[PDB]
Amino acid sequence: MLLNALASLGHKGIKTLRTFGRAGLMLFNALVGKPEFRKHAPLLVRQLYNVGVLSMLIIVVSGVFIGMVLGLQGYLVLTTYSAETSLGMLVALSLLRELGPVVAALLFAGRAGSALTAEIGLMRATEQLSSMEMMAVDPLRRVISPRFWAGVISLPLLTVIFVAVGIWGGSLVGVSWKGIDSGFFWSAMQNAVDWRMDLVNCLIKSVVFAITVTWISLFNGYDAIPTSAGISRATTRTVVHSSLAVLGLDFVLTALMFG
Amino acid sequence: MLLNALASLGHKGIKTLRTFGRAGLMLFNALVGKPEFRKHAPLLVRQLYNVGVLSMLIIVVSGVFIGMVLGLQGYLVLTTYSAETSLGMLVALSLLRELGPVVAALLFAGRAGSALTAEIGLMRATEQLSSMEMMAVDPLRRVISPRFWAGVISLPLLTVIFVAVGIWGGSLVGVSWKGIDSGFFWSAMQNAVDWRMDLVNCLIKSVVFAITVTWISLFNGYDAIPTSAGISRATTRTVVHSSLAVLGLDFVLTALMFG
Amino acid sequence: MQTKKNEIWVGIFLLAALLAALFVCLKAANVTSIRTEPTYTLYATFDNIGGLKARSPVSIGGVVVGRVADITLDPKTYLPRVTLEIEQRYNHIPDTSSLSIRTSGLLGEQYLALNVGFEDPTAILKDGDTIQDTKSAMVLEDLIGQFLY
Amino acid sequence: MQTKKNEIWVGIFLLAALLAALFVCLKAAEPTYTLYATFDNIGGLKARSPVSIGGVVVGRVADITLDPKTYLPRVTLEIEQRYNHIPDTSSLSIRTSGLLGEQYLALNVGFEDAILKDGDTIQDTKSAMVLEDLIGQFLY
Amino acid sequence: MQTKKNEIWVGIFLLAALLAALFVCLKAANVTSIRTEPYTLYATFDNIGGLKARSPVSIGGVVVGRVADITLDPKTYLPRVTLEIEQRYNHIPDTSSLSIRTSGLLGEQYLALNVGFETAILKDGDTIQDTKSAMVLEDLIGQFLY
Amino acid sequence: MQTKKNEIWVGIFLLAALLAALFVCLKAANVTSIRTEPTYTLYATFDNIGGLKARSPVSIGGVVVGRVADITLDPKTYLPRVTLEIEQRYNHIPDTSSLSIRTSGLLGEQYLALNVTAILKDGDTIQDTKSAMVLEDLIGQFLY
Amino acid sequence: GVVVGRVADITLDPKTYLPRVTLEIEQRYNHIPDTSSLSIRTSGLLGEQYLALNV
Repeated sequence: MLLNALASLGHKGIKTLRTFGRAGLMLFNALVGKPEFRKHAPLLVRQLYNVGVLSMLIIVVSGVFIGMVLGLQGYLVLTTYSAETSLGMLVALSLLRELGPVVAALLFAGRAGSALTAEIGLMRATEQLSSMEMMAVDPLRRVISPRFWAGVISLPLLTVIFVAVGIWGGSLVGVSWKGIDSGFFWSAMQNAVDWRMDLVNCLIKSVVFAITVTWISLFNGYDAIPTSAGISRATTRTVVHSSLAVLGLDFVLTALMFG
Repeated sequence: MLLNALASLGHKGIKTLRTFGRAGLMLFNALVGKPEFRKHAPLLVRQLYNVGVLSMLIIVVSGVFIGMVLGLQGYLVLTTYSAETSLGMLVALSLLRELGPVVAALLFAGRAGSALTAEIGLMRATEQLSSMEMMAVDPLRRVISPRFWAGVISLPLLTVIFVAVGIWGGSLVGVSWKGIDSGFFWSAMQNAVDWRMDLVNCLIKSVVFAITVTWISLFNGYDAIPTSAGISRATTRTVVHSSLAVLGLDFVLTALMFG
Repeated sequence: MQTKKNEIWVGIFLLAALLAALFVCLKAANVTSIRTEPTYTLYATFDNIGGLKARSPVSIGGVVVGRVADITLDPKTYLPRVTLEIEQRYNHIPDTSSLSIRTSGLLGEQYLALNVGFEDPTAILKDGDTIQDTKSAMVLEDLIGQFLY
Repeated sequence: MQTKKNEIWVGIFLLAALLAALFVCLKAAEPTYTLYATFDNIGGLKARSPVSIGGVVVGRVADITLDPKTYLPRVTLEIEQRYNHIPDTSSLSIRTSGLLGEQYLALNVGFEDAILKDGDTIQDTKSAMVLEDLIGQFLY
Repeated sequence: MQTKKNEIWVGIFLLAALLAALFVCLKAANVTSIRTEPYTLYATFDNIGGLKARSPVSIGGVVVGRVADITLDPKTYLPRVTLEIEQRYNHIPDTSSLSIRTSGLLGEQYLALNVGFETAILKDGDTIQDTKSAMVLEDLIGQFLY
Repeated sequence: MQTKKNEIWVGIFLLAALLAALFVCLKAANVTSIRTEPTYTLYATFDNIGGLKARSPVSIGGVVVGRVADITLDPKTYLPRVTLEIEQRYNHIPDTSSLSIRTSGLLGEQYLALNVTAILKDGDTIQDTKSAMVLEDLIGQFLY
Repeated sequence: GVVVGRVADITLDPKTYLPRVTLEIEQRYNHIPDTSSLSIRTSGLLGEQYLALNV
């Protein structure tokens, strides 16, 4: 035993407070500071190609692959029910309430979230962040600050592309061989869709799912051992932490504004 | 424009054929050799600890959260037809058809699939596979053959834990929070009395999605640039290629088993 | 560092998300105007609402002309009072009307169906007019026992 | 900036804000009186059933009991204390919401000529419509 | 020491969160926390319909027991069911007409008992003879038309 | 390798996957026995099978004893013939028995109900009984 | 039983309140007599209906 049993558990609690204490201190210095507007204007466009444009290929090709499986499995469960006209309340309602900012955030941490951690880790082994301190400029405002604002405005923008292609992907597998018309599928979809219910509430949960993903990708890229094994250890660490921050916050965001 | 536009396509057409050429040749020279059962008997338990045991801290603790959001979002949508009887129907049917071997495949390739690429790629940076090739021991049988078999039999063993954490994870909202214990909840769960549906087809999709993940996880780690940037580049491209291999093949595996 | 290539793909990405917003608001959603045109509240009493819930659409002749904001209960007469929302385009509702709550299909929701009446050569409806010619809803517990008896 | 001196207080302040977003948000996102009514056959009624007078939901049902001397089902409903002056000559007349929905308790208004306080027992109940012996009377 | 002073103070505080949140996961979902099942009955019908295993039996609308298994008779080909009634309710008369009722319009059924006036008490080992078979949808359409 | 903690956690993961299989397959899916199936095939000729599909359960008095393996159609008389299976544990059926294709309520699947010249063996033929009812038969006989 | 056109919109009358339902057909079918009557038939159990011509 009882005296030596706390020697392995009590020491981990001290390093846990130092881990989360350095993430909030790094984000406070990267945002609150000098309002660099004209200087950070070409930096936001450069950090939008590898985050918004290069990660746009995976979500587009998976948007048609998330509606053609959901729309095909949803047809067999509604068999012998005379409810074939109510397909819009299953392929478009579950892609906006349950799916949407959950599946696209898991693909954001693999393509854009994983590459953002390895980009700062490769510059830390070559000591490129330490060379910014010798040039009398802030390293947290030049290499961290344009990368945080470029990820918080891209994932709500990439969520709408995941929904609209997935809605059209459900219509692609819908009228393909079933014989249904294009008037019954777009009839039940207009019901229970209005302001501050499903379209706005999907955008509310999307920006919360964009801060918590990009916070881990910038912290583990800044807190890593500059060697060949420290970059690869922090690269796979952000995928596990974002999988528990997106799915772990799904139970919290469902209790508020059901639907 | 007939010769200048097709000049750049020839450089990206031959290398794409050589990409799958070394991927199929590496897996072919790993199992057609001599069969040893006692030599890889301590080596298989060592690789099973990294792939299968260390991946239990992501699938189990998040599988309850996916089972929890299927009960909250599956209750308000059926308030006019069946709010208690069909509560356990959409939870057990969705997790055993398309949420089982697909959603857990993104968590398996994020921890046990992304780190498997960086493990093989780290040996080629510090010249560990080249030193083993200089002896009389086959380098494609010590780091490939026990590591491929430790990922094929791991994902069906991890899917049932993801299923059992999803059915029991949906039971906290069934027997509690204004619900019935076992009268109307568990009585509508055994509607699939056939052993072919949701038991064989769930196990078939878990084996197919396990070979296609561990193949790309052992291909990017074996074919990488021996530097600090080549290991982090193959780790990012592993998660992108595995996510399209479990979503693009999900529509293929559903069209012949659910249609 | 090339500003001639990165600035083009940003506008492609911005128009890919702008066209995706017009696909979920015009094809998936049936909202076009964000105006704030008000309406007048009409009071009406009943005896049994059945399965009437909040935000139920009200129609007069089959076309939806409004909805229901909320429903209250009278603490003195113990009767349910249902509020209505009618647009101010044209009403022409006399005092000889008949309100009847109906349903759509067999497993659908409940809606209020306003039936117009005739006039003799009866006044004009104003804000807060109440009538007593309201039809109550029917359930399955009353029509089955009356069929055998 | 400084280890073991300043990094502890930021981690405590961050944990005080992260747990505050899961306490008042996740968790939690009434003086009533009880009644009694001994029935004979209800059917498939469960707990937490809505009780309505006129159609609007005003109360719920806590639990259902069963006496060991008569074996009659007794429903212990709960209504609000704001509504009173209920006559004793009015039955419950349990019906079903919609046509294919679940069962729910009701209470129709009656005529006046007392005040039912807490602990009152309804002496006039009504049986439910069960399909077992209802369709057999039309043929046999 | 310096690192040993904070090793024991916050170490109990992490065990304070481990001692907490364990009464909310080991919740009570059945009666098996104290006693699972403290009598076995026997009833023989003619056609049970779509009756399956683990079917709840009800007395007037409240659930009182389950059905363990259904065994066919090897002499007359009649289904024989069993009941699991608790010891809290035992004074049931033998004149109860045991009939099989339906539950909804899906295809599932449930057994229903009826209480009344009285004889002999029904205990373990006895078989009730006042049974009634279930109805099917294909029998009344031939009797009403013909 | 310290061979102290590595060999234990593999056995815990191999044991946790074994109890998770009994929570799904053994508890809420089926019985999952050895399934030797010592049954025998019969032959029955009907007129209109209605909505009989593959692996359709057949019951005697409500208790299912087997399923339907495959259904064929002869090109001579053009009559549907179902090949049902009855296990060896229950072999006391007479020759005067009649089958009835009934429904489980109004939305369930159509199943065969066999209600009650010594016994039947492999190669016998049950006599022609009544077939299932359709919506055109109920609406046609009620008016005409 | 074969679909030929759709309903564009639903209009109302400010004087007599008669809902005029408009509908468009392609130029493949034009020989329609004046004795044809419209009929509102139900399709499904949700509550939505569809128009049916009776030539």
